[PDB]
Amino acid sequence: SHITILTLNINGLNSAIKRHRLASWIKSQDPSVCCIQETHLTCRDTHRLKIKGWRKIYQANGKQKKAGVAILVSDKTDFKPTKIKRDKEGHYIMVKGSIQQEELTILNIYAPNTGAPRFIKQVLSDLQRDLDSHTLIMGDFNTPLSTLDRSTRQKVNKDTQELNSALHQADLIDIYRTLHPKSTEYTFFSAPHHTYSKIDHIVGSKALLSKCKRTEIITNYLSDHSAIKLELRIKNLTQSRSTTWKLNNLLLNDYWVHNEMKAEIKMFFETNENKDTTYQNLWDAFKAVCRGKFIALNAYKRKQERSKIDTLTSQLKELEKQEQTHSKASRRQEITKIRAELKEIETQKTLQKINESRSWFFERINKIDRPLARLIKKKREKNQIDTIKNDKGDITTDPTEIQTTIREYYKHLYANKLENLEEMDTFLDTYTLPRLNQEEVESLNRPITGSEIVAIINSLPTKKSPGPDGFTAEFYQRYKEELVPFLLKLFQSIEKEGILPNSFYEASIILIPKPGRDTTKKENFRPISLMNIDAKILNKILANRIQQHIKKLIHHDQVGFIPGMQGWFNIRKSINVIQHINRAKDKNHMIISIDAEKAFDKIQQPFMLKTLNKLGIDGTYFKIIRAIYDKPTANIILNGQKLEAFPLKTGTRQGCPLSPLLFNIVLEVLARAIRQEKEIKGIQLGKEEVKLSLFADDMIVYLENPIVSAQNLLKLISNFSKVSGYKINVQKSQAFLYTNNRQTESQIMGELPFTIASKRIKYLGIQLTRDVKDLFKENYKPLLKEIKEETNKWKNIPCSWVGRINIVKMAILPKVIYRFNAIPIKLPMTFFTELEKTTLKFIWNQKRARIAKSILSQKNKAGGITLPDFKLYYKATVTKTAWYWYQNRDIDQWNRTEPSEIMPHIYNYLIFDKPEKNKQWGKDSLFNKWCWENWLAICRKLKLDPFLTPYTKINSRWIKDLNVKPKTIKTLEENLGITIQDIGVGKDFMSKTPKAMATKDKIDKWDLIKLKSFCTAKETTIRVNRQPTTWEKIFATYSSDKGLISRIYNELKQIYKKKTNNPIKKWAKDMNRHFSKEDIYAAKKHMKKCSSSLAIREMQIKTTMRYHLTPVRMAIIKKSGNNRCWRGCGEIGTLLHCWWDCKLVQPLWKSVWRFLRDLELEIPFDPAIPLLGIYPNEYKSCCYKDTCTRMFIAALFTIAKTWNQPKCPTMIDWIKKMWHIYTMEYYAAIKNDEFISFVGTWMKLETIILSKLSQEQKTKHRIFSLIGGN
DNA sequence: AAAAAAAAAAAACCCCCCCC
DNA sequence: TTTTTTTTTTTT
DNA sequence: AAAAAAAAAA
RNA sequence: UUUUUUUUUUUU
Ligand SMILES: [Zn+2]
Repeated sequence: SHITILTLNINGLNSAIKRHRLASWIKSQDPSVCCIQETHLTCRDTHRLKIKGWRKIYQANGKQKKAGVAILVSDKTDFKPTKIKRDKEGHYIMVKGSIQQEELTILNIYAPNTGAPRFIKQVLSDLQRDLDSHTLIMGDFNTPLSTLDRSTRQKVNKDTQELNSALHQADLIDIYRTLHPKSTEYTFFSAPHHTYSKIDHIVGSKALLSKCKRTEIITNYLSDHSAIKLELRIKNLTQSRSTTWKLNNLLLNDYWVHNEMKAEIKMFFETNENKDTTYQNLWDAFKAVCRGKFIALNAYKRKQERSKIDTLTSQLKELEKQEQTHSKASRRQEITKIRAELKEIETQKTLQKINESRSWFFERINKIDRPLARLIKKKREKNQIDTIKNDKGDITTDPTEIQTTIREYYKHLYANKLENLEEMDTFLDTYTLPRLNQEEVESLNRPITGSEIVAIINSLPTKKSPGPDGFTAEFYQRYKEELVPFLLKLFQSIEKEGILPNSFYEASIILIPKPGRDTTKKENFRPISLMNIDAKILNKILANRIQQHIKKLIHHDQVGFIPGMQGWFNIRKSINVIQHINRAKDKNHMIISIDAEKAFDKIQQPFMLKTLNKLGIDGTYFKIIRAIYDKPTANIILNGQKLEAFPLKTGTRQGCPLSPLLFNIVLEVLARAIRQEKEIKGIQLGKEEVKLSLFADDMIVYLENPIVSAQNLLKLISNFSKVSGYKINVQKSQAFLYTNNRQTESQIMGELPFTIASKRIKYLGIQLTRDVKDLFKENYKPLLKEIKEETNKWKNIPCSWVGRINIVKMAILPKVIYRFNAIPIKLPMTFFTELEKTTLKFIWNQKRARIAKSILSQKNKAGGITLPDFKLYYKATVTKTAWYWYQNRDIDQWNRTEPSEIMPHIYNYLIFDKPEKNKQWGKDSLFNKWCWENWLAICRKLKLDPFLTPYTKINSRWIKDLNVKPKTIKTLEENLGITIQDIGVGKDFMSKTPKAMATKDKIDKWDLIKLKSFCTAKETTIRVNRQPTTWEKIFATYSSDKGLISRIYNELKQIYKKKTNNPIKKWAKDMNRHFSKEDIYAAKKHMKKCSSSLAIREMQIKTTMRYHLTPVRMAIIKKSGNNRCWRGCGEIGTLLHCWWDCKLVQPLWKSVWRFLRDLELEIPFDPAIPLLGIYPNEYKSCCYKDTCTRMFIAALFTIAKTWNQPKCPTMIDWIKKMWHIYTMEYYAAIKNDEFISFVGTWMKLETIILSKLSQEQKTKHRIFSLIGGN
């Protein structure tokens, strides 16, 4: 074990290019401690010095840029700071701490150019209290210490003699001189004297000499100073930071890497396959060899990308050593030239990397993506853990104790395994469970095919962290066309044998701190399990196979992880139950929210296997399931260190795509046990018996007569947990009590161990209320409070208005949509007006709405930027229930639990059905009546007939009013169809197919007469045989509810097209011109299509929508006569003047038009073309639209930069904007494989720009040729 | 009689880009 | 000049 | 019928 | 810093 400390004078850290030079340089050496002198920074600039992998940065700076120091500690160093102090002027900084339980003090000092020895002596005198045997004083001393430190072999002056005497007094010696008495290496070059001297020194107490190993001076190209590396021996307390290898996506994207990697895979699979080894061990060897080859390719890539750098570095070292031996001017000139060339090439490399990053950020500058989501989101808490309460009860910091305690805790969590199989079988036998038939069990046991593997791999989410092997989903996706055969062979092997590779058993658990909880307690840490991609592929194949039948295996009461089943089914059902209990004249009911204590990790694997056997699952599928849970294990990745693996004897392996389905199956045994237990009394809502409802492990149990029912439920829960491990926290589980006598409530409190909430309980993020009359108060008022709180949090968020529009869509809209879905009750207009005011105040940053919310409320015709309409989303959510009304699915028990004292089955007969017979129904209804009222509202708004439609069901009242026998109506439904159009009307009555007369043959004559009398009537014929609009198709055609809210919202937006002013027509009025509909369509399309990135579209939206503010507008606002044009003209300051007719902006437009003339484009000098994108009918050619679009948008950016600045906007700024967009779009295109289009649209523009730019401006603005004729 | 659409009146805050 | 809010009228 | 992103619940 | 389900938005 050794510690490396590096010193370096750098002479400024202000250039954004220069700081990245530090990041690459420091990471290249990878030292334990790196210190920086002469940062040329102030106090307020400390926030800018951030380096990846070095989180411990201590910066001391003054009020002016004359000095500055910093001490940095790498993340791989076990450093515990103890004392930190900073000099006022930033000339020096010292940090004292313990590395591997050994004291070490670092004093980084940047001496002044004049009087350095006196300053160093004063610093030593001031720091005498901190000096010790483990204290190092080092940095730029600006003076040699010995004769051998000068190339001229000259003695030191009197000041340096005083400094040496002070060092001797302070018991300090030169470590570098002691280790290398005859060394002549130098770090500084004095230009006026043409001499070399060593002015950077490291000194310390002689006690450290017992640990000193070696030291050297490594010359640097960063500045004129040379770095010094000191290596010291330390006690062997090294942390085993063997970071798990991971396959980054950048390495995969390289074509040469792709070719060599596929060649290596092919060669391995052609040589290392045989009859003597199984496919599992061969697959493990394949993974190991792939990891080795990937490491080798990454290493050679790192070597080749640094080939020229390394060559110039070697030449620099040779010339520097020769100069140190004897100084010559020619060698100095050669060193200067080669250093300049190397600096230029490395600066180009840094520009390439930073431009890649900036283009990635710019393509998603304001879109719905990571840069915005992480912008609004709070800074993610570090996963490193430094303090955990141990088993004894003491607060400890020792990393080995923390690791041992956390590993023992997570091992004991998964080690409680039960072996009582007899009790398991008895419990499974006691209560009936569904069984799959032969067809479904053969569907499960069907062989795996290559197409299934391709579909599974193509569905794998990307950008997800890999498992222990470090192989990501992109590895399988890119190499799929070679990986399907051998993955298929492996899967056939595991089907035949039932043995999985050892990689399928290992998982990586990462600990995440729970927000709002104590991070010093081990029990407030969320365990997240990561799996290898192949294991996830197999598990997801099995999950899909069992998901094809999970509808039969799982009752509809459980909605978690069930496809086509939505969470709010339980919320609405629970609210309806609460309403019924409230309406009951005598209250003897209980509603429990069972809080399971880590149910996912407490389900016994043997119980899972026994349950799967009892459900009729056998063959290859059950064998594979057993093989998965044969020897599972996981290891905790704590502080980046892989801990010892511990077995998963019990619990279901999280992070597995198949795990939720297995947990649902296991919990369904308990669910059916509760439902089939007659001693547990549910709540009877007419013909619907409601006992319990499930969402994953979250369970709600409704009971009647709780005194006996709750005890029976607890007894059955204990019996279930004795065989499955499903432990519940009964003392924490919240519940309601509804009792008509307080003594009974007290007795129930005494007997039961549940805790009863007086007002609300949380359930699926929804605050269920004891009295449903307070649903709005307990669910929507806090919603507005939270929305206002987040708005205030993002009051000064650094984004434009489109960024905040997308923020509203991305963070506020989903929560509001979910709350609407859960509780779509009649909401007063006050709530919506407050929500709209809060959102709008957020959007415009407390300013007035520059662009009317009515314009942005429109579709993409407003510019592809939509402001969310919360009223329309509310209406869509309310009307969504009508779809479930029409479908009348048997699994929708939530819709049949609405209280009603009349018309028990009505909700299936409103959609496309005769109106109620003047019956006042749903008086106490909470969700259905409002949905019906809204449905009628939109139906009347459409001038539509909502009572008879081509989609009217056969089961509808339109045929049941004719006293038709049931058997006839079932026959019609089964043989013909669902809608009346299938039967036929008028001349088409039962005549659209020979099957029509066939079914007529087995129809009762009276019912057939009634059907003929009804269908052939003229009114029915016209009302049926008409083309249905989109609104009818939304609720009748699709049998799937996926994307229902989107379609209803789009249709409602089309319906509620409020009249809006068209500001493009206002623009036309400004320039005394009239635009046709073609011109407006072209302007809108240009606004939507201006550029792929959102900033350019935002600029075009701002200029076309008259977002920018005009001087006459201000004169009117202030009610004053100061309507004169800004920047000084003497003319009126209208918007068209500010954009086009301004005398101070005309030269820029003349330069632009000269550029178009150089493009051989005779575009007329008409402001519509650049300001709005409207082209004359004579210039419909699209071979140049993109180029001129980019030039005009850059001109608009430049003009907007100088909106009121009296200076004329300059052509060089316009070219600078061109090159900013050039870099952004080029790197976006090279990332998106759009090279050909990018060249085709900017090649001539780049040529013209380079021809019109002088060499000095090109060099100073980093403008140069970047693409070729490729 | 209640809900939805339209018209009239009033009040706003002299830039605009930039900013991960 | 443009936007939002309130008020008045009309229709279901 | 694909890709990407977010959010909600567990 | 996973897994599943559901929901929305944008780009064809
Ligand atoms: Zn002007």
